[PDB]
Amino acid sequence: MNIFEMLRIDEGLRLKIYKDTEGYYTIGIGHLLTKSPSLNAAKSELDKAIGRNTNGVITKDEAEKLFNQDVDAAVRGILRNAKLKPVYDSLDAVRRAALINMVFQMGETGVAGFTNSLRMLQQKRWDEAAVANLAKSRWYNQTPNRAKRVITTFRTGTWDAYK
Repeated sequence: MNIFEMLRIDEGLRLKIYKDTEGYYTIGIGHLLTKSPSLNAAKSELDKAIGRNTNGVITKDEAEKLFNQDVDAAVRGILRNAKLKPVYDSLDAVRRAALINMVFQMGETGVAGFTNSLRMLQQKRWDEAAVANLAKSRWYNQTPNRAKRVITTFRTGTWDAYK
């Protein structure tokens, strides 16, 4: 188990341009191409990124490279975030993966409003309240399992919820 695996489980790995939950072009492991309603824009974007004429189709090898960059991008951004940076600083490799996963699914901003609840999943004092609070989220509501698996990781620091 690693973050690549975890996100394939959670977000899935698609080798053809697809629309996301908001009707945007995406490829691979949630890699958004463009906000443009236009398919050709999406393909220009994709070829520039891939460095070849892909015609909307990429390899498992190219998706993973994309994915790595995006992960490094999220890290950079996490570290630039007043609120997040610290939490992050703290976390072990597994728990970091859980956060990065949230960031992926909701962004630096979606995830900065949980800081606290996040902080507490880890404190025996507040941990049960933290969870409760997280379950009242839309986030959990829309994607219950993913959320459930994310939280248990965070709480446990293991990958058990992924096997």
